[PDB]
Amino acid sequence: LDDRRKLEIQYEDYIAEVEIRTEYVDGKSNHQRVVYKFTPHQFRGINAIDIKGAALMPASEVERICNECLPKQPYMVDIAVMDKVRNRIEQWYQSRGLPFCYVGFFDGMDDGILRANVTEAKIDNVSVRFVRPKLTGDSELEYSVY
Amino acid sequence: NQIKTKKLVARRIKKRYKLLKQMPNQLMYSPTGPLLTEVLPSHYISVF
Amino acid sequence: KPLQRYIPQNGGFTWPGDYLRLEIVEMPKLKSINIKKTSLKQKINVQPV
Repeated sequence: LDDRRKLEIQYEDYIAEVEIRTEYVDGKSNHQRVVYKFTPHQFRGINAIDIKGAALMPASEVERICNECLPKQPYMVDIAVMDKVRNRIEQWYQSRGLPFCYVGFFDGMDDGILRANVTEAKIDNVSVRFVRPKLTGDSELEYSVY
Repeated sequence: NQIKTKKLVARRIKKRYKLLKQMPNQLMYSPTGPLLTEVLPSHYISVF
Repeated sequence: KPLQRYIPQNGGFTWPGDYLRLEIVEMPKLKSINIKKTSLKQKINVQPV
């Protein structure tokens, strides 16, 4: 029970249900075999993967990430492929040094085309605030805004 | 004292805000109570 | 609404054992070969199982 609960909690997104069963190897020996069966969330059909947006990313990485996450079977595809694509894109952008370049969301599910629409960000507004901290023994600093 | 912790665990299990935020597009997460029966008379659809 | 009545009925177009296996239902079929950009001309509707 503890293993089932822990496995369900720690891998909630990918896996829909984990079942643990026990079968006797021999009746008299009382030794048993424990089998874990995992059933993850799936899509009825996914055929191709695409990335839209991401102007800064060169086409070479676009082709590489597309070739990396090709589904083997076009039926009953699990939901891990979109997370893998998102992870790869986020890792590439974070390695490049831009933290705010993130994968927006996914579209094309109606036509069975898993498309990740990357949304970029730019600096818009810059503001300044002037603060002065006081001195007291209250152990909780108070600020005056100027 | 244990009842409040049990309620917190139930809220974690049944109203996980992470899943219901993306439920319609790539998941299925609906609010229901415990399962009361396994079989029903075939003419219950008439209730609807 | 007119009330549905649950009376079993006797065979037609098939022997009582089987059902119509070859009936045509409008749901797209997916090719294993990847199609980069091609609309299915019919959305698969509810995608997740």
